[PDB]
Amino acid sequence: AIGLLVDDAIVVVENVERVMAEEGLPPKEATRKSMGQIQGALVGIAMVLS
Amino acid sequence: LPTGVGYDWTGSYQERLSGNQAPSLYAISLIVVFLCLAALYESWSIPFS
Amino acid sequence: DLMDKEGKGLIEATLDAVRMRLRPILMTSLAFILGVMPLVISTGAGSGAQNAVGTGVMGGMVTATVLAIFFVPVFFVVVRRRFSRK
Amino acid sequence: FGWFNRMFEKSTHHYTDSVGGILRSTGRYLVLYLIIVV
Amino acid sequence: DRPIFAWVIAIIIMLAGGLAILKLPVAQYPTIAPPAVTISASYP
Repeated sequence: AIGLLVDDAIVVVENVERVMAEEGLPPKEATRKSMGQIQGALVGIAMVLS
Repeated sequence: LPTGVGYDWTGSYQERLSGNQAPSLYAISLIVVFLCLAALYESWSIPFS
Repeated sequence: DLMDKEGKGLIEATLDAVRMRLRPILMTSLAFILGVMPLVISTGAGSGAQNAVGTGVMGGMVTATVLAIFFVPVFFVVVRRRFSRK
Repeated sequence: FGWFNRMFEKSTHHYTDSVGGILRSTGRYLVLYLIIVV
Repeated sequence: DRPIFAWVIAIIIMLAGGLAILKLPVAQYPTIAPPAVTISASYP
């Protein structure tokens, strides 16, 4: 498990980090519109691993 | 062998793990997987990827 | 996402997506592997089961990112399956 | 740090350029995919 | 609404439901008589 666990953590974290450079922008709304791109995955990948 | 001598398996296995199990498991595990790649996607190309 | 919402990218959306996320694949998987490291060997008598587990995933992670990020499908797939016809 | 300068090279070069190169071809790397399955 | 998300919900039941048929008792009338025990000796 430990593997497929930080795999899910790492992604959401560093996907903000691209938004705050690729379009330099720290705040809440970067976090928000970054897992607008990811939220779709996340649940769908959880239902195939399931 | 002579008459009045049959056999029966004590006692190995009932159904094993490379045998009729593993298949059936993966088999089903595919019929899903392809789904939920459709419940969030719609196509007939996304899942075959 | 790119292909739809944004612009097409017949082969320039599969690429444009790559470009911007070889990071998390090689950030995770390598953080795997290394996390899987102390079971493959290192430990060698407390539980020999540790060796049975990690040896068959180190194998399928070496050949899972250095392959899926490259050469054989996961780029070639979406090309022929999604495009080419319908 | 070199470190970063390095990584942004590979990713951009070297990878992404040899990615338009693999996508340029098709039938060779499919022939390879089956070679793998075999 | 949208087609596939519903069709994938329905195909769970194509299995789940169907697979229960290959796993649950095809039998007659269920248990209904309040269940009882029977003693039986024999003095020949």
